[PDB]
Amino acid sequence: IYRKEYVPFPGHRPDQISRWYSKRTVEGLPYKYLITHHQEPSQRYLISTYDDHYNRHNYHPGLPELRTWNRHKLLWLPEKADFPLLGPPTNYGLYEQL
Amino acid sequence: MRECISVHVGQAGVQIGNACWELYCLEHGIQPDGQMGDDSFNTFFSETGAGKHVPRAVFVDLEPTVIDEVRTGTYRQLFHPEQLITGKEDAANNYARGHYTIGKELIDLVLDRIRKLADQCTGLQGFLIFHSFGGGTGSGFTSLLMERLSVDYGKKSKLEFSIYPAPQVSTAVVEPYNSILTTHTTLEHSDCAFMVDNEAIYDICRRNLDIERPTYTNLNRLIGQIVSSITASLRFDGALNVDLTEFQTNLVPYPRIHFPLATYAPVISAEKAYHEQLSVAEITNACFEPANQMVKCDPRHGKYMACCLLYRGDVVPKDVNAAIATIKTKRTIQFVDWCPTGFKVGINYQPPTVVPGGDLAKVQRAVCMLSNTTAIAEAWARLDHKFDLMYAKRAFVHWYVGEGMEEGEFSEAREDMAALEKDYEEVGMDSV
Amino acid sequence: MREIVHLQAGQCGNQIGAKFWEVISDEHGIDPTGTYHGDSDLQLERINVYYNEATGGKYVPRAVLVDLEPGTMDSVRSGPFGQIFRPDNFVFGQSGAGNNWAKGHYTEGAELVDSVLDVVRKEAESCDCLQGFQLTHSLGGGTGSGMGTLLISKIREEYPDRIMNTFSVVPSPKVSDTVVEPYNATLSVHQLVENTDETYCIDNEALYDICFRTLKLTTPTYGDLNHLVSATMSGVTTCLRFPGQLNADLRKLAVNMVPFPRLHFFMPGFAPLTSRGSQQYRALTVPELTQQMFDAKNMMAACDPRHGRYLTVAAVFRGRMSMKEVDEQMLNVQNKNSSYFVEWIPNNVKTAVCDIPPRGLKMSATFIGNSTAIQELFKRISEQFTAMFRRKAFLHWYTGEGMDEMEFTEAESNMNDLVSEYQQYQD
Amino acid sequence: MREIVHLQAGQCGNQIGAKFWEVISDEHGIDPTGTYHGDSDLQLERINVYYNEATGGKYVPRAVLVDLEPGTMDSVRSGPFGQIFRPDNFVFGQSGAGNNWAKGHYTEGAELVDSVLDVVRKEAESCDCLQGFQLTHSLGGGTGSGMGTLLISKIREEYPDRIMNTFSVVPSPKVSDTVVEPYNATLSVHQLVENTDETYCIDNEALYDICFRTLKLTTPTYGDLNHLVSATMSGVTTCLRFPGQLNADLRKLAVNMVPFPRLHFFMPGFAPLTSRGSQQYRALTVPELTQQMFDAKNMMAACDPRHGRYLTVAAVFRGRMSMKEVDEQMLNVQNKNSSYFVEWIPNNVKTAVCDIPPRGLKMSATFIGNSTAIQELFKRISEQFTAMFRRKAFLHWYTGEGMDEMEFTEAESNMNDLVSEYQQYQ
Amino acid sequence: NLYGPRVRIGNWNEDVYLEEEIMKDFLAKRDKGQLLIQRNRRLKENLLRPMQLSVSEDGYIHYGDKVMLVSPDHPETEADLFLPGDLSLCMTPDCGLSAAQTKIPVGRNTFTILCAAGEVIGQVLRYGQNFRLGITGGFDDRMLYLSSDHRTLLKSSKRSWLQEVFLTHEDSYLNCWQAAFPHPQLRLEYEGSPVPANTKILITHCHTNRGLVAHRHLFLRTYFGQEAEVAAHTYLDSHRVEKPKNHWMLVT
Ligand SMILES: Nc1nc2c(ncn2[C@@H]2O[C@H](COP(=O)(O)OP(=O)(O)OP(=O)(O)O)[C@@H](O)[C@H]2O)c(=O)[nH]1
Ligand SMILES: Nc1nc2c(ncn2[C@@H]2O[C@H](COP(=O)(O)OP(=O)(O)O)[C@@H](O)[C@H]2O)c(=O)[nH]1
Ligand SMILES: Nc1nc2c(ncn2[C@@H]2O[C@H](COP(=O)(O)OP(=O)(O)O)[C@@H](O)[C@H]2O)c(=O)[nH]1
Ligand SMILES: [Mg+2]
Ligand SMILES: [Mg+2]
Repeated sequence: IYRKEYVPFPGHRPDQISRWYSKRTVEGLPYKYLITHHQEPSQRYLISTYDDHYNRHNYHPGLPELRTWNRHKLLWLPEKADFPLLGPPTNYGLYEQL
Repeated sequence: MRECISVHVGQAGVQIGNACWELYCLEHGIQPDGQMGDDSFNTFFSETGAGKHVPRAVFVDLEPTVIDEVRTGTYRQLFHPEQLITGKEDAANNYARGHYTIGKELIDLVLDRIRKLADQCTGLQGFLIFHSFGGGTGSGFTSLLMERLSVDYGKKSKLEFSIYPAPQVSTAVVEPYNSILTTHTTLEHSDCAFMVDNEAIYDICRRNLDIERPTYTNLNRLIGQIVSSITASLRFDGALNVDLTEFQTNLVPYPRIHFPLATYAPVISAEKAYHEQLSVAEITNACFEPANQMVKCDPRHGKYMACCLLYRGDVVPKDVNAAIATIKTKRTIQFVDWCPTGFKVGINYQPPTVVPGGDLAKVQRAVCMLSNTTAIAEAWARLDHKFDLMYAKRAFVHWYVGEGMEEGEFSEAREDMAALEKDYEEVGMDSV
Repeated sequence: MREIVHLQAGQCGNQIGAKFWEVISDEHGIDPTGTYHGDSDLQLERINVYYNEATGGKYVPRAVLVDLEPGTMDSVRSGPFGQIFRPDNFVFGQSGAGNNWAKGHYTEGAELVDSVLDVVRKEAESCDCLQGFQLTHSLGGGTGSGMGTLLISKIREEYPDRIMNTFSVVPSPKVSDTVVEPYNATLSVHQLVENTDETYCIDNEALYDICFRTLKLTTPTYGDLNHLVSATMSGVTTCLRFPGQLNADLRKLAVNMVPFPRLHFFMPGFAPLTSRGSQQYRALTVPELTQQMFDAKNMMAACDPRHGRYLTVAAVFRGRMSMKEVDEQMLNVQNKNSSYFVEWIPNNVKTAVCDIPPRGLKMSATFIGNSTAIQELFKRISEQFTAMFRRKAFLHWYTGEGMDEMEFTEAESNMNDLVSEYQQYQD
Repeated sequence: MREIVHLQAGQCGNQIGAKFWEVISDEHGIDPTGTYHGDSDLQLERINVYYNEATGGKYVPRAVLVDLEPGTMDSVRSGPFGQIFRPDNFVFGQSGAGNNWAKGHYTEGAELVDSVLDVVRKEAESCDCLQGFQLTHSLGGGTGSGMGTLLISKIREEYPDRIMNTFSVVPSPKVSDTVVEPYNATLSVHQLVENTDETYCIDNEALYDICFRTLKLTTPTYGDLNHLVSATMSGVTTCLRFPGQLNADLRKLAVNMVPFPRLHFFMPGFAPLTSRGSQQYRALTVPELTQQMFDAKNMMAACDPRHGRYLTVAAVFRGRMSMKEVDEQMLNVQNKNSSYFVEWIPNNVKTAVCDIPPRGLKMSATFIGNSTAIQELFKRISEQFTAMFRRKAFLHWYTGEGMDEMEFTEAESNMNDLVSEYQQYQ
Repeated sequence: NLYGPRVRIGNWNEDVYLEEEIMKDFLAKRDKGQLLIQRNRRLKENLLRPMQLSVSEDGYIHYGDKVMLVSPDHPETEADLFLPGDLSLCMTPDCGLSAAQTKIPVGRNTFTILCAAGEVIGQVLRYGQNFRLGITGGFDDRMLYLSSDHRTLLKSSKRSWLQEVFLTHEDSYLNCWQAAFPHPQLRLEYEGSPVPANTKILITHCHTNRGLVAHRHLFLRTYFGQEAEVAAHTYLDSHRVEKPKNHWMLVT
């Protein structure tokens, strides 16, 4: 029964791909940037509170003087809801010297 | 480089080792002569400048033809042909024959080999001891081995898969003499003793696998599955890896309790695993059932004290935690008060590999359970009863005492077994 | 240029740093190779409070990743952001504490601490000035807890005046993954209270809910959960890294929160969390952020604020935001439910505001609070540990390793004192 | 035009020379043949120091290679850079010493000194201002231990002003290679305590530790060990071969490193020694160069200075930018670690600078240190020698060639003296 | 209880929202072309560029000939780890150098013989005359040089710990080599003779005097198989004769 059942057993190699399917279900590597991401994808969003307030002189494509009172709701938003994010981020030429 | 050595004693030890090391050469790609990314054969196999992976273990028996069959079977060039140790005369199902005469003449050759295997290893973590618990070689020569490697090697982990004799059916006639005397010596020199039976896996081979006339070869595969599920946290990568000394220090609370009980959950046939949904709830809930447990004993009669759940495959920790929670809130699974956590989780990343044309199938996820229970005192009180009947007859002592062993060693074989039952009853009581 | 040195302890700590040092690298702009391909100058100016400068541009991180097994220390070295940690800042043994506080603190874990202090002294004196240390580990094992508590007692001894952040992963109430869990937890808390200045409690079970009830995934995992843990840690020390309208540090944090030198167990949290189905459906604004800030469902521990009472509460905000709306609304939540806020402190909230949110976020914030809801956490560990210590279970895996019996009963005495310390301000 | 004649003696010295002459052959840019296929002009400006000149651009090294048996010299001749040495400057006999200082210093050895002294006269007079000779040996053999010291004696007798520098590989603490090494060494220090102006103790054990703990290297070979000796043999004569800001020759280093006369054993050590996978992760700044060149793990000898007290310290720094961070981080050390620096001497460090960087590295440094911890070296050598002379072991060999037992005791004396002489200045 | 995708049973909607966002991230990155495969399959194809060498009119080797470098089979059995042979020098990006079990020209293995002191494109290469090997990278259109500097503590071989051989774009004396006859009792007399094409020669450095060794017993693993390691060291048998591991063929 030792010789009969124990066979030299050619051909069949055990599966190694299914290692790495359960590797990635537990790790979740393509999911790591989808966890805390919110609203739309955006590569450039940051700006300082000095550069936009003292150097960039606020948002350019917005209304400079026009302040509408909206037909429905009790608010003058086109200065507030603008949320200035225009132009390049905080950059003044120090990556150039490094 | 985190090798643990496996030592197999007796006909039972070497025969379950053939199934244990078939799979090792199966799972790690090792064609059965020695040659062939991830993983670690260095944990269980060797290397050389020819690509060859020597099975770093030792098989010792007092029967020459079984080892001679290994040297003439399939794994000739695989095993290195002087680390397979054999003798010219068997113990003939006797304790003292394997303890005071046959053991002395062959132990120095065994200890020489395990020296030159420990020297090449830098990360020796522990010992795997595969021995028959009611035989001649596995009762006597194991006892000498445990006496010697527990003293010389200091504090290392020593896990044994003792082949516990079945309660109702038995092969021997002098089994309670061999069984009680070997667990006397190995009580103080072991770390966990995992009992398995032979009738239970015969039942599992019948009701779950739909193949009749089961032999020992179809049995040792499920023993091989359990050892593989235990050791693959070292052979392979996993989410929550569980090393070898976790069972050693995290399953036993007292030095004389170390008798846990093994269960392999997903037993299923080849025509049923394409054909059934493996679910994490269905696999570990059926593992608690008394009907599919590897020693014939009812855990409902006793209380669970510590448990260790080993998961292996496409398994997430949440489905482990959800399923282990619904076990905790179940009334019929009686659980001890003073050990309220009582659980361990181990995760591996592979389906268990399947033997060629066997009675098992390619399950994508498996659960191995190692739980210790005070209900096992019922299994040892039966051998207490069988010792009482056969020693009051003064039966068959002359084979034992006439071979150097003092008759009075039959005595302290029992009062310590009385206290070990007594220690199991006292830990067996609720505290309030 | 105030310097923070980060420490990892064990398999839990290494996986935290594996999921934290990708967040800072993707936020500051560091690639997998270390070269700074940033998008702006306002990430590079304070690249000093983290990754250290090495020639070629390589901004090699400053973190002593430690572990008593050679298992997870490899998972990091071989992954997305693995080739960044100096190939020597990795101190890995081979034995393994094996879920035991004893051999992780006294016998086997005490041989590797000389190899860590040789590394810690090496890279904490090269900085101009050290702001303090920080460490992440789990109380549930023998490596993160055993050697983590020995390392934390050492680095406090030579440097007493430095501030210390420790992010302990406390046990879960319902589902535990270790039978010897209340042994490694209680005797770690004893080593934690006189050797720390501030401690955050992280729960495995409490963060399983958020990825299912708030973020709504059927398969939350450790990788999906350590990002939440790394989110608040990158969310605490932002004013050290970036400017803003009201800037703070780890010490304006520390002084406002913990009133007494023992009551430094806090409530970590992360505000802007919602499912991927409410992606373009939700206005990421202050009334949608501060309302979920104080909810018990958005808490990174097993504590309920509804049964306890806060002592001090705290938040740092990010992004270009006016803050009259976090001065009115943080005052409303201070005033709408005064049953949950302490009476003898007049102002319970602190405020600080940064100017950069994390990448992918437009306006984020994190949560911190000292509460008497850590009381139910510690008494649950206390009731679980005393229920096993009376029957002398698992002591020989704690006694035969060179540890006396006496520090066991001193361990419960110290924690019974601390639960009584939170008893006096319950109401 | 100062020049340094090289004198490699013994197998060990002929393997330390194989690497030194290959290392100094790159610094200056001389290919095996002997020509100059280099780049800068500051490479052939001071070749005179460790290089002569013949037909065309040939630069035959000024080295008198010595070995009792003709096997080690033969290996060199037929090696990578072996057709550079003049075939005549290879002085070898036929029989050896058999690890016997007696033979090397009294028998087969005084029968060769004549021919070796002839060449060291034809390569010394063949030069003007000679900074001094220089020897590379292995106290613990026979040619290197005996002939080495026989030469070191008969060269100070004829040229008694030139600087006798020697790079001796002292017997290791534990690592034992030759069994009769206690004797050879104990009998070869009495000479190296009164016939050298600057001896270096480069134990092989320390070398393995810098190729294991610092320069993570699974398999260290004798070439790596030899490289670490050659690197610290080119830094001490670096301000003589390349332009500098604060120059420092081989005398302006002794003058300010040998406190009182006798004491003259120095513990060498390199500076920019990092691994291969950890090579691009460490910024090579002056701070991160002193930290290692003073750390005990780097000491190229086996006598941790913590156990002692530096009587003097040197630092032949090599590199460009280095004139304020150098001193600020050189007084710092003397200020923090303040118990490992004697008080009877105010300033204890001799700073130097060579504005030419070692190929590859941007900056390097070499620390010659005279700790009173070298008193351990001799102590172990004596504890062992005294153990064998007691039960007169091997003496037969030594006493036979021609040596009274008084000599042996006289040796233990001179040595035990040095240890106590050191102890007092500590 | 645990049904899969496209079935609306329990948290189906957020699982569906996982599908599109992952899908959209793919499909955006797909048609632009920043997947790993389409970045790597064009790195393979331009390195494994099918082309043909320059056949010699005579049996001799002229300058400017695009030639192969092949190390032949050996009966060497000192170490029984043995790549079966006919090993050819090849490109090795991670740029390094390695052997390969390739006999046909595939572009990353073709080497152009350049002139160090000579000027004419057509003239016979002779033994003991310096020459430089050259190769062009995939879509680089810029010449690389086969170079090897001295052995120090900072720059050396990967698997073996001897002197390495590498590629640079700079020109110097470090990237020139000379040919030698494999018979040292007849090597010196063959100084004036030109080199035959399909014969055993020794390629030695000129600033270093170490030959191009072809270590087989160590295996390097890259995107093209087990490929051994090439380094710079002279190996000598008991009878000082360069060992099989040092020979090379300028097959064309
Ligand atoms: N479960 C299981 N039990 C076995 C196996 N082989 C033997 N046994 C049992 O172990 C007991 C001991 O039998 P052996 O192993 O043949 O005896 P031994 O230990 O080799 O000692 P000797 O009889 O002297 O050769 C028998 O009663 C069997 O019931 C096996 O492969 N699986
Ligand atoms: N949050 C979180 N917890 C983890 C992670 N991995 C492990 N843990 C926790 O760590 C505990 C086990 O800790 P253990 O591995 O023994 O720590 P060690 O002793 O340092 O190795 C478990 O109860 C988990 O809750 C992870 O990736 N994230
Ligand atoms: N550091 C170093 N030591 C060496 C080297 N080669 C030999 N040695 C040492 O030199 C000693 C042998 O010197 P020996 O041959 O007996 O000298 P000789 O017999 O007089 O020529 C050994 O103990 C080695 O440790 C080397 O390349 N480097
Ligand atoms: Mg048998
Ligand atoms: Mg001067």
